Amino acid sequence: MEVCLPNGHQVVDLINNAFEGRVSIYSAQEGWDKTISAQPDMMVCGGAVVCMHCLGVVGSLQRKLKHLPHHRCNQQIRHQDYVDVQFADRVTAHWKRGMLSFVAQMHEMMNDVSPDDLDRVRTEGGSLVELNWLQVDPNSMFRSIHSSWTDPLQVVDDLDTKLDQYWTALNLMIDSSDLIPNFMMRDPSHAFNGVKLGGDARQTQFSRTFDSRSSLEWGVMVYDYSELEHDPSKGRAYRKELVTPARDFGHFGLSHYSRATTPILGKMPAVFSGMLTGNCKMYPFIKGTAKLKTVRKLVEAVNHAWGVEKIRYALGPGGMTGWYNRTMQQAPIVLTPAALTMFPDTIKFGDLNYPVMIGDPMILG
Amino acid sequence: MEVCLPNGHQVVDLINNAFEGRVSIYSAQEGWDKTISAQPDMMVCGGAVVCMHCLGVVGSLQRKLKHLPHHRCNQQIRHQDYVDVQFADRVTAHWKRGMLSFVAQMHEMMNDVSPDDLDRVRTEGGSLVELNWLQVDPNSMFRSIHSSWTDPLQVVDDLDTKLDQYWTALNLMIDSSDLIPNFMMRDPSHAFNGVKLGGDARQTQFSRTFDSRSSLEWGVMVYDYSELEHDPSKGRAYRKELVTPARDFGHFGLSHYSRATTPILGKMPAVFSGMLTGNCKMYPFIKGTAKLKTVRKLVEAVNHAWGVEKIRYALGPGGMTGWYNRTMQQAPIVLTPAALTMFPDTIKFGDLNYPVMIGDPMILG
Amino acid sequence: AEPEIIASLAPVPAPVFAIPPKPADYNVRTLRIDEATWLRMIPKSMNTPFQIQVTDNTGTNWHLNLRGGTRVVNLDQIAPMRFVLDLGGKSYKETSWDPNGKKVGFIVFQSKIPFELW
Amino acid sequence: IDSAAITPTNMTQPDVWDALLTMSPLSAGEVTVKGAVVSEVVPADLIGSYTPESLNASL
Repeated sequence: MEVCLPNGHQVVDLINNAFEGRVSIYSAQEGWDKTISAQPDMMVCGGAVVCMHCLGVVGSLQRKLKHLPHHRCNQQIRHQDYVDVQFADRVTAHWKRGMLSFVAQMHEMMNDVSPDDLDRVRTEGGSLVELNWLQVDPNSMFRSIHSSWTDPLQVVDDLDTKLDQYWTALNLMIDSSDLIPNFMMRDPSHAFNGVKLGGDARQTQFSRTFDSRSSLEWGVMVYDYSELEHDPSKGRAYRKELVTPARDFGHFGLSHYSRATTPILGKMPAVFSGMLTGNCKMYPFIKGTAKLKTVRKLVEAVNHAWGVEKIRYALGPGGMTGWYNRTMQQAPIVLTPAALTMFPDTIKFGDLNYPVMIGDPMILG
Repeated sequence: MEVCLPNGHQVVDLINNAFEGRVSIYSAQEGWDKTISAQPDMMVCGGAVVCMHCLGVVGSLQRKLKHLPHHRCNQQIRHQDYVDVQFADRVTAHWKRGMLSFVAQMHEMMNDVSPDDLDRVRTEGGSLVELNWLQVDPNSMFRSIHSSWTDPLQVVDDLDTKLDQYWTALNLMIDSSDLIPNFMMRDPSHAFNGVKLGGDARQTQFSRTFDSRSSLEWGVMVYDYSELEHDPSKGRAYRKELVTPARDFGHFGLSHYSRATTPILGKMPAVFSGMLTGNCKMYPFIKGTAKLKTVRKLVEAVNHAWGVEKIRYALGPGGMTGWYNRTMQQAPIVLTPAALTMFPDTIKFGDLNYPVMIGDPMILG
Repeated sequence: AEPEIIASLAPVPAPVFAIPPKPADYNVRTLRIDEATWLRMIPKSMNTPFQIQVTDNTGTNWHLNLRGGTRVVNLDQIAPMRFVLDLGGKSYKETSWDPNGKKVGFIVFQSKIPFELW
Repeated sequence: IDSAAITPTNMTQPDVWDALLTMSPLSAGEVTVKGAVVSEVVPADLIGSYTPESLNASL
């Protein structure tokens, strides 16, 4: 059976799925399950099942298949062509698991205190709960040197549901008692450039993407409130007037602005949507151009594997190179989720003032 | 001249017109005037004029018809099949006339211009408005055994405009002076089941519909609000805190919940549409499933007298019996107007505190 | 166009009568249940919506909400058919719902219980 | 559809069926009447048995 190439928006959707952590990969051994990484055989993009050895479209989501369909194949695409996409999606999933565990820790420690002392600390405005960062995800791939990106994924069901519940609970307890955790941050564009760093923090560098050649093993980069506690310019009522997130982010139950965090795990911040959006999904803070840069190597293998007429008729005007350039121009809009641009224009308590340290995440009045 | 059956939605429209009280009926000795009862030849349903001897669409609303058009008829449809529909239409017309006469007479009693007595009632309350329950439409068949539904109707011009004017004026005055009339029931589904009854009214049972088998002749049911004036707990302040109708139905100037009635005639409440719907309209409280049952003999007779192919091509899948079952499956939607479900969701005074008995309609304060 | 086929008084088989057809366009909300014989609706009196999970052909779960008024198309008793849904020019915007980034999809249910009893 | 729970308080629409729906047949050998498949048809009885309400809502 003869096959054909997929259209451009399908490739864009494949990249979006990969950087959302949800590319469904079928291998001969484990099937559609991705619990232990295997050699990919097909992937799903734009409602089409594309084989990874010829990139020809075979099957769709409408009809269920359990084996790779019989067809005529090129066998010219290799593993190095899409290994970067595979790495991106797998590490995206790993980071989601790590952040899930960390948020669970934060919420369970929040529940350990009573509301009465919570309001009394709101009057006080000091720290209340502190969690050692050496227990923060001891067996992750960012935290442990003995791990790698080929480890099996932690068995989690309805990860996003738990994320939503714990996130809304933690932020509601924050806005109840004027509290401030150190790890919360107003805008990650400033985290990438414009922030001061501590003596042990200046060694850190940001890759601004999920790159295989980079080093993702590092510590926790919190926004150390030692420097703000060093700033008595705010009285207690004024510490409520400035340090409370609702002074910049707004009241959480009635706002449409996102919240961001410092690079807690893997030197990659996490962005959460507003409540009135509909659900508090988690996204990475990665530019769409860096997203498109993963599949650069695949274009050459495609142009060397297939005839030029098929590429011209399937991909569009100008072929694969033309689609690549047009989508690079259209990167800011197609590859960026709507929650990344939605941030507070004005923040009276800008995060730029004070340095960040590697150490103990804490919650403060 | 060959003829064909009417479609199902035209039949549903016929049933709805019959239970609203207006169906245009053509009789040979009468024409298109339905004041004096006669044997119907043609009826209009959904813009289709149909003969009742063959139940075949013989004309439309566009062209004027003066006699019965000459056509090929099978004459296998008798009068006893649709005598039920004709009965329902005529009884609903009689009952509408009765309700209009009652409302007009009650307003004319309440129209009294006694300003000094009015502000003395405002000062104290009490009951000064009273009409004898033996004077509520004695000439009607509902109060007199002798009168029959074949008697000529009450010749009335523009019943709906007069009924709207009288109802709107009565409600305006009652809400203006904070009076306490005895006509309303917040929930009419309580009347047939769950309401306390007076000593005379314990024996009577309600047929919940209009048909020849049941009894349609009885007295007036009203709330016993005399004991309310005899109850020392009630006060003008308390009557304006809980008992006043505006506490529950909403202010008639801006109310959007429809107003109901007690079983004044025929053991059937009459629902009055709210003013925000654009007009005031009076409907009986028959349930749509009961409204559907009137054409069962008609369905059987059609299945006896017409061919299979014509019935299948006209009524639709499953034949006429299939149409009957399908309309029974969805009766609450198509066979029940919206004004019959716009009763207020929550109430303050309630519907169940004082037993309903055979008494004079009276207004207190 | 054979006049004997179009004016026969006796049954004619479907293939002998058929001709290559043309597409049609509808809007379900504007359609009525009484006239359209291929629609089903949960009665509006329910007022207790429920959330259910369903898996696809690959093995990724999804979440859904059903309530009073939810309409479905009755597939049986119809030849093979092709459906295309076009949602252009609509908002679907609520106080706590933003249409940006939301996923809309078809689902097929196979059950013995009639739809309205759900 | 979502990857998490959809709070019923959040969404009040019953479906997304308020849009345009294009139907195109996929077999030119079968025929329906009033929405149900029929094995045989009688053309003479179709004459004068459809209303516009029953026609615009046909398959």
